[PDB]
Amino acid sequence: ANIKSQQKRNRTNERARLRNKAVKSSLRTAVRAFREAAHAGDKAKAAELLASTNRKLDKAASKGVIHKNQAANKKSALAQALNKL
Amino acid sequence: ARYTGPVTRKSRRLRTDLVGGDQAFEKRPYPPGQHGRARIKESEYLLQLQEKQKARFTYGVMEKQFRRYYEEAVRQPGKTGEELLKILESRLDNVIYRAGLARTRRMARQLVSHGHFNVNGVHVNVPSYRVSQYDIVDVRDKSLNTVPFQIARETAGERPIPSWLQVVGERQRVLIHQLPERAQIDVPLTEQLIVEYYSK
Amino acid sequence: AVKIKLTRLGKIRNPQYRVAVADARTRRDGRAIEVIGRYHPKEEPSLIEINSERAQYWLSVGAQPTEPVLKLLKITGDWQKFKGLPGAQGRLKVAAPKPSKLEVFNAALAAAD
RNA sequence: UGGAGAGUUUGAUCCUGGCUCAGGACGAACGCUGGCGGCGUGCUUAACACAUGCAAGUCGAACGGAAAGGUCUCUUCGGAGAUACUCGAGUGGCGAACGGGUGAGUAACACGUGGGUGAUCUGCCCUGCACUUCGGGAUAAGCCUGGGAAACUGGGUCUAAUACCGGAUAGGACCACGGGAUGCAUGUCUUGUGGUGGAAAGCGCUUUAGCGGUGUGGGAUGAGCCCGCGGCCUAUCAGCUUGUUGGUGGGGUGACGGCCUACCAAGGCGACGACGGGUAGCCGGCCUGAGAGGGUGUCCGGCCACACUGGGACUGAGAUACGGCCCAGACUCCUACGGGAGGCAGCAGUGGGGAAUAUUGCACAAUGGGCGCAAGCCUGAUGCAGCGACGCCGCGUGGGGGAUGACGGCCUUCGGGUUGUAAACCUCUUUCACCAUCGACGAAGGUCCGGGUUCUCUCGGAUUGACGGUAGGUGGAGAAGAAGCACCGGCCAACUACGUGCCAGCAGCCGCGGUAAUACGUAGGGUGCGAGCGUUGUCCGGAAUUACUGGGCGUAAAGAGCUCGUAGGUGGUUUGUCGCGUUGUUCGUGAAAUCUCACGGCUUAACUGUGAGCGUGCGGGCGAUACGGGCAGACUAGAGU
Ligand SMILES: [Mg+2]
Ligand SMILES: [Mg+2]
Ligand SMILES: [Mg+2]
Ligand SMILES: [Mg+2]
Ligand SMILES: [Mg+2]
Ligand SMILES: [Mg+2]
Ligand SMILES: [Mg+2]
Ligand SMILES: [Mg+2]
Ligand SMILES: [Mg+2]
Ligand SMILES: [Mg+2]
Ligand SMILES: [Mg+2]
Ligand SMILES: [Mg+2]
Ligand SMILES: [Mg+2]
Ligand SMILES: [Mg+2]
Ligand SMILES: [Mg+2]
Ligand SMILES: [Mg+2]
Ligand SMILES: [Mg+2]
Ligand SMILES: [Mg+2]
Ligand SMILES: [Mg+2]
Ligand SMILES: [Mg+2]
Ligand SMILES: [Mg+2]
Ligand SMILES: [Mg+2]
Ligand SMILES: [Mg+2]
Ligand SMILES: [Mg+2]
Ligand SMILES: [Mg+2]
Ligand SMILES: [Mg+2]
Ligand SMILES: [Mg+2]
Ligand SMILES: [Mg+2]
Ligand SMILES: [Mg+2]
Ligand SMILES: [Mg+2]
Ligand SMILES: [Mg+2]
Ligand SMILES: [Mg+2]
Ligand SMILES: [Mg+2]
Ligand SMILES: [Mg+2]
Ligand SMILES: [Mg+2]
Ligand SMILES: [Mg+2]
Ligand SMILES: [Mg+2]
Ligand SMILES: [Mg+2]
Ligand SMILES: [Mg+2]
Ligand SMILES: [Mg+2]
Ligand SMILES: [Mg+2]
Ligand SMILES: [Mg+2]
Ligand SMILES: [Mg+2]
Ligand SMILES: [Mg+2]
Ligand SMILES: [Mg+2]
Ligand SMILES: [Mg+2]
Ligand SMILES: [Mg+2]
Ligand SMILES: [Mg+2]
Ligand SMILES: [Mg+2]
Ligand SMILES: [Mg+2]
Ligand SMILES: [Mg+2]
Ligand SMILES: [Mg+2]
Ligand SMILES: [Mg+2]
Repeated sequence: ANIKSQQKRNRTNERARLRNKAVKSSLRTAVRAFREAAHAGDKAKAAELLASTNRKLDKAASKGVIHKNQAANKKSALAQALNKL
Repeated sequence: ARYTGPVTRKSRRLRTDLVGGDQAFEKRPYPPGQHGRARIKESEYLLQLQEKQKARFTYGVMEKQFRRYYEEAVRQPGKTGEELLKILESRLDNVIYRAGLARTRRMARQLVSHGHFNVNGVHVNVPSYRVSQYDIVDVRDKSLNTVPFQIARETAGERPIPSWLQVVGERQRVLIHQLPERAQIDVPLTEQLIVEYYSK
Repeated sequence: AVKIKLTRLGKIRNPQYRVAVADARTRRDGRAIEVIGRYHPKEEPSLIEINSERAQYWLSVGAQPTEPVLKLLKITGDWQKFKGLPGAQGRLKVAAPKPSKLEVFNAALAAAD
């Protein structure tokens, strides 16, 4: 890079990439553990991992990681995947 | 630009006394050149060209400038030959001529060109300044007590003042009541042949 | 943001300006959203007109004037009546009416006769 | 309110019918020539390769700090203390997605116009509302060291924050059940109970300086996606299509959706031109034309697409990410051979290609933009200047008298004629350039110093303009410094002489020249035009020679060898209805510039500003039913039995 403020911003992009990669990857495991609970047919852990997965999706939406409309799509899918059981 | 040449030679060819009065013309009222005595061929294009060549060297207007006068004369409502000379009579050096502040058409142009006239207290030096209704055309302060201007004070009788302008006394300032319509134009040219020239 | 700005649209040495409710992400002579006045800084006072009931619309909804337009809205009293300042009257001055084309022409008749 | 023709088929004529010319225009080039000013405008070819400088930063009123400047003090005669105005490097915030450039790609929802979004997003700005609360661990910088030729990079200690991380409460996050409004099928908005949940940040003050933080109701702006209709050539391209076309369950996205996936169903497109080939950015507009049309997309303005070629993402409200990242490829340069760096289709500029297109200019004064409380800093955007008659417009190169019509020139029926009032001479006026001299409007602003509390505001001053000692004003000397170019057989304005003899050569047409050439070369004269004039190229006109306006087919080019028949086009008489075609009105839109009309400002004009038209169309409301059509009938004359 050539402009002084683009060497400065190439470093601040790489921190925010490593920050957002770790937060998004935590949501894929917390969705998965609900999927492996609801597909087994427990209704015990899945009703108390629904409260904890949806609570992480809202916190990533306030940290500027996913969008507020994306949190509202994944929470409504998993809450409707509890009432099937 | 300007022609700046023999003024009789381009009045012999058109067969019409353009400048007012000539003794060089009417001694040879036939067209110039070494073949100046033979008869001409009656073409329809010649009678429309040499009618437009009248209007240029009468007023000292060039072809690229005279053509623009046609382009708005044909565009104003009314007629076309009427409004061609209407926007041609209102040139400032023509107003100085008809007011009698000169003798010929060329000397009425240098008096406008060399800065001897204001209009509304505005120092003009353009010959093609089209005056309008109510335009006073005054004269400069330095222009008085000068030889070619006070020659135009005792010679205020030999040519009439047209009905559309009006000259006043010891303050030589020319007042314009309205634009000239048709009848108070001096007519050496017919007007329905310049109109038929540019339609070719 | 929404910027009320000036737009250069005269000759080379004669900058006739307009007053245009434009966007900040826009060049000068782009699409205005509503042209609400003109400003001619070559006359002897100057020539200033603001619509004064549409400039009250854009100020009441969030337009930000640029710094020479902020001077002009204080002159025509449209800035003061939006805020609540005491100077709600117009401190704008217009040029003096010159004697017209007909009245000077008739007066030159009676001066010679 | 606006329409012109002429030459050439024949011994002659009238037709048909080509070809050719007279007009206008240009981002032009070329030839000859060249005075000035105003105002526009200038790589059309190689989206070819690029040396050098510049084109995006800012904030100490977010934070730790002290390399530079300035001080208080202290010491040495050149060392200290960040605490102290200020500030290199560094962390953090916002900007860097705008602004500028280019037209390679795209026949497409890319663009134009009109609608949809009950299928969406929207930083900074405005406004209504609640809130700003507990804590926690690090690292850049610093310092000490390791690796590397460089570009850069490892490790240990150490310091913050509005950087980062974890809790509390806070409805427009979600699930289930309701109520009340609505409609256009999914539904949408407003509410209620119950169950789960989601925020933040402080800094500064000559003490009412002041700036901020988060979550939400609503506006404003910008954007996404989808649809009707419209704008090229080709059938010597007629079968294309399998995530293709539709459904369900999930995934996905800001959002609907085969966008993705699994299974099921067998579709979808096409002679109203699908699939394919060729070419092309589109539009406002521009040039032409009486108009209808035809050609075009250059300056300026809107939109799209791309940034050395191909692909991919990250950050973020927002990404084709020109002056970011990663990878592969081609080409240039460095190397210690292990490895590294680079992208002018930004502004000037260089090479190359070409018939052809400019300065390595000045300045933030103005307007626009970025950050900052602000002062300011940044801005090759921009405002202007340089060069080229490149175009348009304006003005000069003298004027008033003046025959002895002088010399000279050419022609001469040898008498004269003509250049020619043109020169000579006399006389007058200085526009432009020239010399000297005063010298701006663009600046009711941008800053400092006083009354004003604050915001605001004059009474009122200092200084502040790149253009520029310019534009313009005043004064001086003298006609003084300044004209060309093509054409002259007809079309087509305008003719004689001599030289040359089918030679030299001319020409757009068809023709000219073979010993008296108005057609070739010179001279005199003429004519058109004028700082320009001619040629070449390209486009429209004339061309009613693609004919809607506005043509034809026995013999001139032109009726299929004849019938039957599918799609299509068109339809007798008459009653009722619908109101799609048609038509009236009204509202919304048809951006600004351009164009026409009316006036105003530049000394006029070009140029420019303002008002009204134009914007042929399209969308919503409300009228009309004569005609065309739809629907429900009737009749018998066409047609058939
Ligand atoms: Mg920074
Ligand atoms: Mg994992
Ligand atoms: Mg979903
Ligand atoms: Mg001219
Ligand atoms: Mg024949
Ligand atoms: Mg013949
Ligand atoms: Mg030339
Ligand atoms: Mg030359
Ligand atoms: Mg120029
Ligand atoms: Mg190019
Ligand atoms: Mg290149
Ligand atoms: Mg610093
Ligand atoms: Mg800030
Ligand atoms: Mg960009
Ligand atoms: Mg270009
Ligand atoms: Mg610490
Ligand atoms: Mg909570
Ligand atoms: Mg917290
Ligand atoms: Mg499948
Ligand atoms: Mg679905
Ligand atoms: Mg599906
Ligand atoms: Mg192309
Ligand atoms: Mg025609
Ligand atoms: Mg363009
Ligand atoms: Mg993102
Ligand atoms: Mg960038
Ligand atoms: Mg670049
Ligand atoms: Mg360049
Ligand atoms: Mg070359
Ligand atoms: Mg500036
Ligand atoms: Mg500024
Ligand atoms: Mg010039
Ligand atoms: Mg003078
Ligand atoms: Mg002739
Ligand atoms: Mg001879
Ligand atoms: Mg000859
Ligand atoms: Mg030609
Ligand atoms: Mg033609
Ligand atoms: Mg035609
Ligand atoms: Mg015919
Ligand atoms: Mg027939
Ligand atoms: Mg025959
Ligand atoms: Mg035949
Ligand atoms: Mg037959
Ligand atoms: Mg049929
Ligand atoms: Mg039918
Ligand atoms: Mg019928
Ligand atoms: Mg006008
Ligand atoms: Mg005027
Ligand atoms: Mg105009
Ligand atoms: Mg318009
Ligand atoms: Mg209607
Ligand atoms: Mg019968």
